[PDB]
Amino acid sequence: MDRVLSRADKERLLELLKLPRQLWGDFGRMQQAYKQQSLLLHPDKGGSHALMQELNSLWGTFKTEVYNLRMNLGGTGFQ
Repeated sequence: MDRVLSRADKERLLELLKLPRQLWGDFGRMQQAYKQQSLLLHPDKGGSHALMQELNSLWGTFKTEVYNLRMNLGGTGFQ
């Protein structure tokens, strides 16, 4: 099915990543924040499951585009 998050969803991913929306785009930074946030949200590290699953999804689909974001380095592209 069509799995695409909106501003509200992708923005929610940032809140849990402790990574501002100003630097939104640097895979290295976001992933760095996702890991540190994934280890603290891990069940064995005191955390909820409904949260870790929501982040993995918001970051997954997100990532689906991430693999493609590494190709976009301009803006124009009407075809």
